[PDB]
Amino acid sequence: PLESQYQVGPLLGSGGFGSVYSGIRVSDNLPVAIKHVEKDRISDWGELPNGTRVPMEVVLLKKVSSGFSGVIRLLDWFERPDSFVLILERPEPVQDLFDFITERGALQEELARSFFWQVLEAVRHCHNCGVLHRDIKDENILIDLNRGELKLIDFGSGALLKDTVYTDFDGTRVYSPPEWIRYHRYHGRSAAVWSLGILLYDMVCGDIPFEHDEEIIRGQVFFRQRVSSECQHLIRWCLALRPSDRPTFEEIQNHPWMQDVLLPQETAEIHLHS
Ligand SMILES: OCc1nc2ccccc2[nH]1
Ligand SMILES: [Cl-]
Repeated sequence: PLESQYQVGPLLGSGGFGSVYSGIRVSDNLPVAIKHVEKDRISDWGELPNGTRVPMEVVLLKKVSSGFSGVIRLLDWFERPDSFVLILERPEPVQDLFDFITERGALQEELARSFFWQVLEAVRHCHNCGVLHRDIKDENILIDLNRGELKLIDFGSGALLKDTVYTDFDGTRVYSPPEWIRYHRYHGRSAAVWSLGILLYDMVCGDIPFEHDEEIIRGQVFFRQRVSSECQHLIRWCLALRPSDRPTFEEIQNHPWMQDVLLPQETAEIHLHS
């Protein structure tokens, strides 16, 4: 019974993902996020071992549930006549990466390296659990400000990870690869690497590199801020036009720019004021 279990606070945000409210679990005063998604707005539907029909987002979240703090944890969910309600963990204080970059501008490379590394660990965890996120971007990354820890949110555009071709997509166009733009065809990991290149450019430059299809297709990267040669190299590698020319996750984390990463707590202390 959702009403007696949770105390609802103010709206945190709304959009393609639904409507998300601040909340508190009444039993232990635990901070939570209460996310409502209309059934009519749900694109595709998933399984669950017991065989009840839930949104794919519920399927994906349960598959990535663990002690690992790099991905948002699904605590509970309810079905209503016209909607599903998802109870998610809530770090406090928290800020999404989009608001963070909007406020601070382009990030120092040490900060970007720490953030980007944690994103890579989170995305590797998802793939490991058979989940493809499909909407990696600044707005879908939360910063636990006290701990310096990032969390992937909004799995509502995701899919079970497969090795065959995807011919469907409903994530964010400006983070989508040229093979999707040109052919409506992409493979999971190499498309994820593309979005990671877009994200990394966004962190160090303070905005995304491409706005229009023609720019995505052309793949020419211009740096508008001063960015180190090693960071530029990594970005341009992730944003290779041919999917098979893109780095693996392993090649990204072994890249010279990625070495000597700060611990999350170190990151909080130096860059988040902690
Ligand atoms: O899907 C938007 C969303 N905002 C959140 C805030 C805290 C925790 C989880 C959240 N999910
Ligand atoms: Cl979420």
